[PDB]
Amino acid sequence: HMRLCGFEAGLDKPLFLIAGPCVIESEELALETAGYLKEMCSQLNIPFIYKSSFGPGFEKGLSILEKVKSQIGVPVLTDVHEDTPLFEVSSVVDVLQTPAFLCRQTNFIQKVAAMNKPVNIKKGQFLAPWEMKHVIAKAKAQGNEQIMACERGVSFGYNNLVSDMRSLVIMRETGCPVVYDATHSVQQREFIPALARAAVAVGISGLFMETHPNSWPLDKMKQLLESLKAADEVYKKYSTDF
Amino acid sequence: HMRLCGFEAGLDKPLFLIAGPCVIESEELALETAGYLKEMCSQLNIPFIYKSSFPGFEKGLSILEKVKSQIGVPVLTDVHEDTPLFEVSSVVDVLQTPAFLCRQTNFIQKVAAMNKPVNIKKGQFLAPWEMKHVIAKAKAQGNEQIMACERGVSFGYNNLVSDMRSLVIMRETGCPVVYDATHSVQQREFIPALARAAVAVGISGLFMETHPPNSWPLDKMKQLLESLKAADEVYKKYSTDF
Amino acid sequence: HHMRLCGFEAGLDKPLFLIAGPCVIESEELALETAGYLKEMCSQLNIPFIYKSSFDKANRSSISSYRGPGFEKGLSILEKVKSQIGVPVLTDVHEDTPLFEVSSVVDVLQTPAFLCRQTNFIQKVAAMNKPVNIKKGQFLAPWEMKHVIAKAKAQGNEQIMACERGVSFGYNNLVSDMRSLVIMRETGCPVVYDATHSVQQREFIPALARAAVAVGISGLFMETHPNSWPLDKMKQLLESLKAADEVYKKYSTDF
Amino acid sequence: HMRLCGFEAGLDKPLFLIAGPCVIESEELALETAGYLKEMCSQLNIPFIYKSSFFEKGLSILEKVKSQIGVPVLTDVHEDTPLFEVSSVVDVLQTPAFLCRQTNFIQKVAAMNKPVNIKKGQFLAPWEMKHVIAKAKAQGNEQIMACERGVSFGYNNLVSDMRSLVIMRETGCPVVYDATHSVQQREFIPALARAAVAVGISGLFMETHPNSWPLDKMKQLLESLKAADEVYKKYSTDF
Repeated sequence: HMRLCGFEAGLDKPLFLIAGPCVIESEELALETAGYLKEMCSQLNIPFIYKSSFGPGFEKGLSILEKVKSQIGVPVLTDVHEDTPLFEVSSVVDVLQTPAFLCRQTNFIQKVAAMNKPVNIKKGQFLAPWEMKHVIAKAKAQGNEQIMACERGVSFGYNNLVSDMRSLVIMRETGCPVVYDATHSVQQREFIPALARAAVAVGISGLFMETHPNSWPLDKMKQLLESLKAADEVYKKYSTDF
Repeated sequence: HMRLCGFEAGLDKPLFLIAGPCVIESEELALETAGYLKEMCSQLNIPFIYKSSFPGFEKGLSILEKVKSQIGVPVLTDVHEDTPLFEVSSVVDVLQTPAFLCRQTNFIQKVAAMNKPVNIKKGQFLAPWEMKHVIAKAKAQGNEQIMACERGVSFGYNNLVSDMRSLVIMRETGCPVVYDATHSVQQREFIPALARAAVAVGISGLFMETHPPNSWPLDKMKQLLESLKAADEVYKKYSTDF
Repeated sequence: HHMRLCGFEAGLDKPLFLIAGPCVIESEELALETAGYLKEMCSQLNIPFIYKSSFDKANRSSISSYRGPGFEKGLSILEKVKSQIGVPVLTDVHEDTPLFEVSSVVDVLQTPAFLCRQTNFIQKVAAMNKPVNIKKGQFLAPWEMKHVIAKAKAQGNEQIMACERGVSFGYNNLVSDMRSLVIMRETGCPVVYDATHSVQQREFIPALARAAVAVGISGLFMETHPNSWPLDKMKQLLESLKAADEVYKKYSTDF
Repeated sequence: HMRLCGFEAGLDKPLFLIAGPCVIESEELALETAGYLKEMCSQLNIPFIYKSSFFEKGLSILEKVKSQIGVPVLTDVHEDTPLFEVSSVVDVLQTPAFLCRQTNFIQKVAAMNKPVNIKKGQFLAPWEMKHVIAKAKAQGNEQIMACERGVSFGYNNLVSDMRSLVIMRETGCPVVYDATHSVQQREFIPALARAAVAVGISGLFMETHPNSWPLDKMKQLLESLKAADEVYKKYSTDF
């Protein structure tokens, strides 16, 4: 099993949630959302990681994540690009994430992993699941043992992503927790709860979700997570995968 | 809410199972298989329909007739454009149209005109919203016992993907949605995973090929059905779809 | 490998031929007029021609909403086209079609794309010892078409053709993978390109036909009516295809 | 029409060629390959742009290529590439397919006021290039081109939807066809290149090796492509 932000991530461990809005709106709104999500997960005993990307400038957005981390007292995650200053971001956030469109940029992935922080590596929509083993293997090649593989859908014809549930099983061969992006593999909102239930019933380590105060409304998050936690318990009771 | 073979089928009703071997091998094997599935399904409170396809055509019909009478179960089979419907319809309880015929409206209506329940399989070349048109014309003449069966959609060459959104969309037909768990991969390791996913999304019935290639072994059926029944209880508990 | 068909030769190295016509037979008058028009146009371009028409669409419709003549009346109209206009005629056959009746009238049988995996039925069609245009299902990979074609040819029918019509690309979309035109040459049969169904959006019909002809094919299949191509634009299109076909044959390394 | 490295690019203009090795291997090898490709294109009267990708040492070889061989040079740029340094050396910038949806990066590249070959991602629908190109031209760069490289088709397969070559004419830009990556299987490169040329394109993009086409088979292939291009231009009603 893998350690991450003070809790354990794994197929046999309790499901965790990466959630937050897409982009940082206001310090006031970001702190309200982060606190609301923290309490909801606390009332459901779900380990929680806050996420939001940069609207406000890069430096100002970094401060809002600094204030969320310190005032709300939650771990924070954000994306990085090939031109992101890794040391400045790493001195603020707890989890780095590589976007799907960079998943084949091996050396950028290696630069990200070299920061010695947990990395959520998003599978590209142009990738077959078995190809993730090599992407993940290159990320771990210098000792970073905190890599995760994030499923976000695969291209299906034009302007359509399909969630191939086999990918959740195949990517267990990476030796990493598999995270399911429930709000991006739709990119049409009424399918988000259905697909999240499917992924959790198949068996995953964590959920990734965008929330709205292709997003799931904040006032509907607790009911959905309540149904997902019950589905997760059923998977673990009958699991023959561990 | 639809009635079928002495039980009711629906998203809010207990999950039912259509299962059996691909083709009828021997009368001895058919009675053993049908009897085995009957005892297992009865002990798990799962309404059960035995299925098998075409052993000469005349000989196969009596074997299904002997299964129906000796084992005491409803029986299902497919028919083609050249199947003598009255002869087949006078033996079996449920007709099924193969996926490659789903666009042959003239043939679908002839099948539905037998006034038996019909399991209409969606073609791998069909979008889910197209089943509304297939089912509507199938029901146009009063047959209120039509079901929609998902079996996967083409994904590039030599690959089927199970788009779980189809299970939600086809609810708009007003018919039970059946999930073919053994053809959506046609690769055996994913059968339980994909069955768990579909049941968690919410379906009316399961369709499974079982033998003691893309078949599930008979001696592993009960453990699998146990996990699917638990996932089905979780779906109905939190469902907002009924 | 050389193949004869309706009095002419079909092949990657042979002149391009055309299967064309309306989807369904409307009237005897309309079928004879259309067939006669295409016959003169193809003769004046030196393009071997086969007229095609069915009594119902490829996906047969409910009788409660069916527009057209009977199976029997449609068969008679094709006989008069063959006889009055003097052209070879092609039509579809389904699993419930009387093959001997259709075979005694038409020159070329055609199996629809949705039946390509029905080996039993394909073998019965090939047993008629007539030319067969076997359409590739949108759910088939090109290498699977070799097995479909091979089983049809396994007992000596030397007039089998492979017809490409596009493959499923996500929902409600067909893509024309030009690689299949190359792969299916390995069946040892003429490859025919369905230019009006590979889109099933009309703007692309001439473009996709040019592409297929430049890749190298044996024949063209086209739906034309006055995703059908209009009858009064067929000649300009065919003229540009012949120029692209000559260029393909001049530099070809495939034969 | 559009000007590019001293020649005109367009559906109605003669076909041009971007060609070269994937990455700079040797200074010696780059000069030989660029010289070989330059000679071949002259014997066929085909406008030619040399391409290879990389940082300081690789950038230096491409200038010696530009100066010794006397050909225009093209190279890729990434989000962290210093654009001004590369732009002061090469003649044409190229954005890789995986960056096409990074709108702000596309504009930073186009702001160099050099011609730019924007590769369509394998995950993009053709009609989406209209939006990508519009943002690229938004600050006046009238030297943008759209490069087709295939679209994802299931797992581990790229298919060339020839319709995209027609659709992308609506961007108002020359459409370039990548004949050596739309496969990513080597026997199909000439077949697919012929098809794209018969559909009608502005230029060819090709990876060469002394999923690449051998350098000693380039001339026979290009000879057949120029003939197909002439036939397309003779009957074209698209311009």
